[PDB]
Amino acid sequence: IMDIPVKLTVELGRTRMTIKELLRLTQGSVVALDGLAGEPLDILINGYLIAQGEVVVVADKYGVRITDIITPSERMRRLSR
Amino acid sequence: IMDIPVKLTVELGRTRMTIKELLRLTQGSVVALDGLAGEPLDILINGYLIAQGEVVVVADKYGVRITDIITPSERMRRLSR
Amino acid sequence: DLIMDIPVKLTVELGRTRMTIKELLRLTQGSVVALDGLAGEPLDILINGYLIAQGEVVVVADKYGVRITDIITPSERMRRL
Amino acid sequence: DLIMDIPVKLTVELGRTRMTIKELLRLTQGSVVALDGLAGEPLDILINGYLIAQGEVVVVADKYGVRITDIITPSERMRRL
Amino acid sequence: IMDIPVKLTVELGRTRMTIKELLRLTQGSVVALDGLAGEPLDILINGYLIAQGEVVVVADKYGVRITDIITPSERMRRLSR
Amino acid sequence: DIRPYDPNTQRRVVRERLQALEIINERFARQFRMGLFNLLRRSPDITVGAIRIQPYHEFARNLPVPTNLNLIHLKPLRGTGLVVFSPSLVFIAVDNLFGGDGRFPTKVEGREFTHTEQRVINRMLKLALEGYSDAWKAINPLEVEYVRSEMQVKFTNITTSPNDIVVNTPFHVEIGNLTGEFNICLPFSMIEPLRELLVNPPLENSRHEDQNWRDNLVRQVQHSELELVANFADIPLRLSQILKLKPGDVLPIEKPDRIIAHVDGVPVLTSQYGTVNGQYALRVEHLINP
Amino acid sequence: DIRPYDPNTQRRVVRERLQALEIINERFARQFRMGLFNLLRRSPDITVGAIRIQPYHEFARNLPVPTNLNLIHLKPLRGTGLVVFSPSLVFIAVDNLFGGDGRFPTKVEGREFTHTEQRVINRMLKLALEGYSDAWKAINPLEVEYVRSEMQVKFTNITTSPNDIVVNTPFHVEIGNLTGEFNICLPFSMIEPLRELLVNPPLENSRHEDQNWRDNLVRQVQHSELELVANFADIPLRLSQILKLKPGDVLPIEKPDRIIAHVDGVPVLTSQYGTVNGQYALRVEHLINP
Amino acid sequence: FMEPQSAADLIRDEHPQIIATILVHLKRSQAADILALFDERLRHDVMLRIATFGGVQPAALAELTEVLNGLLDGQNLKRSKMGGVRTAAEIINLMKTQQEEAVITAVREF
Repeated sequence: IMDIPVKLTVELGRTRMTIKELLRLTQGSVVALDGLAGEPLDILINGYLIAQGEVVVVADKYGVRITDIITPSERMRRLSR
Repeated sequence: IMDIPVKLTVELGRTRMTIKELLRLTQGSVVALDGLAGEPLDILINGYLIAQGEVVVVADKYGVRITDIITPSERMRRLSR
Repeated sequence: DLIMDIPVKLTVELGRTRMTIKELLRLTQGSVVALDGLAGEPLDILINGYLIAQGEVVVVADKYGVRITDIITPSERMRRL
Repeated sequence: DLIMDIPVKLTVELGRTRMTIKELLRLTQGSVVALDGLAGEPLDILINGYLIAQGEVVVVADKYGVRITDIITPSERMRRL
Repeated sequence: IMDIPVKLTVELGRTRMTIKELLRLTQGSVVALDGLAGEPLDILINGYLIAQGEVVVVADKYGVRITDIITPSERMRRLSR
Repeated sequence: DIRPYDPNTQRRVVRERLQALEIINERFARQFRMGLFNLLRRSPDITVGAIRIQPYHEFARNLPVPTNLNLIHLKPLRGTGLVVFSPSLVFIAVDNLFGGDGRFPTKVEGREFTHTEQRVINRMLKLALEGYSDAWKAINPLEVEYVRSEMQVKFTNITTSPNDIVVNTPFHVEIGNLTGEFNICLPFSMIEPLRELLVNPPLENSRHEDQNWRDNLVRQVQHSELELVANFADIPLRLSQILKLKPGDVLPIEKPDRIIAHVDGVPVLTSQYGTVNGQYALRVEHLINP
Repeated sequence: DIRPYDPNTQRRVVRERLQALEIINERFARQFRMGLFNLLRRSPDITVGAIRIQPYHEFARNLPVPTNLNLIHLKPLRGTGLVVFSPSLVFIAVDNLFGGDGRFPTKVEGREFTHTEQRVINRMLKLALEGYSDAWKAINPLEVEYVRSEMQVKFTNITTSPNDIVVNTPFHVEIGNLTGEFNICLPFSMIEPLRELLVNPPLENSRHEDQNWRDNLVRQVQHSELELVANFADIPLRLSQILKLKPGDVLPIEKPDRIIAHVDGVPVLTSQYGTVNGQYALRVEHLINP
Repeated sequence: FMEPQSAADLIRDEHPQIIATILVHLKRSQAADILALFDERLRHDVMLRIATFGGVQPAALAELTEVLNGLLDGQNLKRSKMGGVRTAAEIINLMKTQQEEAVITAVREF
């Protein structure tokens, strides 16, 4: 209907942490994200998550094959964490 | 309907750049355009892009064989860049 | 020297405007098109398509004529270029 | 005064003739009319319809031109009227 | 209908040039015309171009065999140059 | 390159490559080959030679005398074309048709075509015209009509002038050991309206696609600005007046009731002048339209 | 890498992998194998070669002369495709069909296809097009219609330009000891609308599931904010004016009656401007909709 | 029923198996005459195919027959044999001695 472009982004995972480790951060500091290795990365539209999909490398370029679209239940399940 | 002459021009490509390199320009300075090598050059009517076509050389003269006429979607896609 | 007579053709232009083919073909009877020249702005004078002077319409004994407000100068040629 | 950058129109006339409406109408496709000037005569170089020079025809890299032999004298200007 | 004579003339070609080369002209100065060698010369009636025709020499006299009559489109195409 | 120009130096350099004309030539060659097989009951092979875009006089000067020259009508194109049937070709055709196996050497001494030879020429010409119309129909449908036949190039005078540029297409026909030629001569003025189509063939899905292309073309060029220049007045002066001209001089002028609006000199409309919003404006009375 | 660019250097690097095209090719190959068994009463085996996404000129330059080139219509896709039947394949087919057991060596010297050979080509082409339509129906239903046949690559000119990128799919058919080839040539423009479907096949339960996916997609993307920028006015200046420009300077501007609201430059709507609640507001008159 | 030379012209471009199929159907004299007109290689190939004929499909034969019917649909061939030898000679028998001796000398030369 409309021909507007959007900045789609792919998010690897989340991290809830106080700024203790933030100020302690340095080159080489280990950080752990909320998402474990294997689950689909999150496809966000203008920063609004709409999908989940698996990461692939094509022609030495990052890409994501969208596996599924999210549901409100899983959405708010992710949010309330 | 009308028999008016117009100045049709052919544009090789675009370039968005601040005048840093513009003032740094000199004979031999390398410049890169927006268009990669291979895509059709742009046919403009009084500076109004209307077409895309491939470049050929005929009788040691530049010429363009018009491949296709543009669409509003591709037009604004080019503009919003 | 021998060029003292050389019948020349002097023309004055009323104004110029930026307008496209749509409205151009959509001109109808009695339709009014404006020009970039302000009312009271002295009109341009051209010879074979180049600047020669700027002159203004003056009432001269019921005979409208053009009175030369000024002669062109190379600076002004470049500025209007 | 050196207001002298003005461009001028130059023409070359191969020949002239005086001939009437009946012969005009009788002229048809492929009709040939002889010129008053005898072959080999220097052509007339006019400026806006004004003659200053006489010269023969010549071709310069497939381009037309004239080799001028007499330019300035009004002494015979009484004759050509 | 009318029995009036007219001065029909034949024009070899055109030349748009500023008076630089005009004042630089001398016996032997090369001049180039707008028309290339081969195209029909222009048949003008009282200075009104009406036809185009090829140049021939008959009985060591210049003549023109009228090839075609001009059209308004080609006429104004010639003029707007 | 500084040489004195002389008349009758028809250095007419008009170089093009009519691929569509070439394809029509090949299709007509195949059609003529099958027609010749149908008529002569023998299989010819036809080689289409290079297209010679040459002056009419130069084309005619190489034509053998006597020869068959068939005037044809390329409707709706204004003008006439020519089909050149060579004496060797007509001789071979008549020989094959009337009992001769063609093994005998071809003896062309130069003579007119008899009524029987004329009818044989008529039949082969009808077949050639039908094949040529069939070949052309793929690009542009047209009607071809026989006009008459001539024996001398002076009888035809296909062009307005002998120096007029003309298109010639030769075809070399071989049957067994007997060789002949036949040519198609069309004035360049015949194809000048269709020059754009004849230069390039690179379109095959174009019946309504051409209309769509043209509609897109017009609707996309309708967004291009122009340069309206309205010549308010026209004063003729002399160069002495120009040189001595000083500011404050008033130049007499006839009163312009109508202002011509032109672009690049090209008149666009006729209008009246006035002032609105504080700017000069033109109220259009009539657009320039022939 | 600093080399002067020159024309006719069609370094067109457009690399993809059309898995769905590959699967359609395999299904069509099986259908053509069974059809060839039905017709020739002999069992062929068909090997689908790698898909060559190559320029049209490069594809044509490798085509043997003469060869069968069959123009086909890929409805409703705009444009035409090609089926290439090789002389060896047509020779083998005719040999098997008309009494020859094919044990004789294949003698292809180069000649046009006769009317009987044309009929044989027509039959094998009908079987091929039916099998190809059957193969495609699994992914997208298409109607295939025969257009005509040609012997020369210049007769076809499948693309607008020879440098246009085209898809070719070869198939090597073996029957006993006799080998032949046949190709499917479809312009990349044919499949550009369906490029997304042809790249990946990974869907089998999708008739209303596609509609459900699209509805979910739209209802989920409807929650994404945008960047409305309303260009109030437009003043053209020069760089000298920009450099010398100082605060308090007033810049003349034509009065904007309509404000264009755009995002990332992309015009969204036309509106009037005003003030409400103490903030600038836009009352929309017309959204930007072609 | 038609002239072997024109038949050879017609069938020379046809497929060698097609040539064999057509040559099977005709009267043997016509086939031999046509084969006498083809070059050595094509004649040998067509003869070998005739020897190793395996059987034409009926639909293929029907299509070949209808193609030949369309090609030969031209009204009548009937190349009139009237005249030739035994005409020329008795014509010459009527000549003056000098004329006919020049005639026979030219014929011997040719």
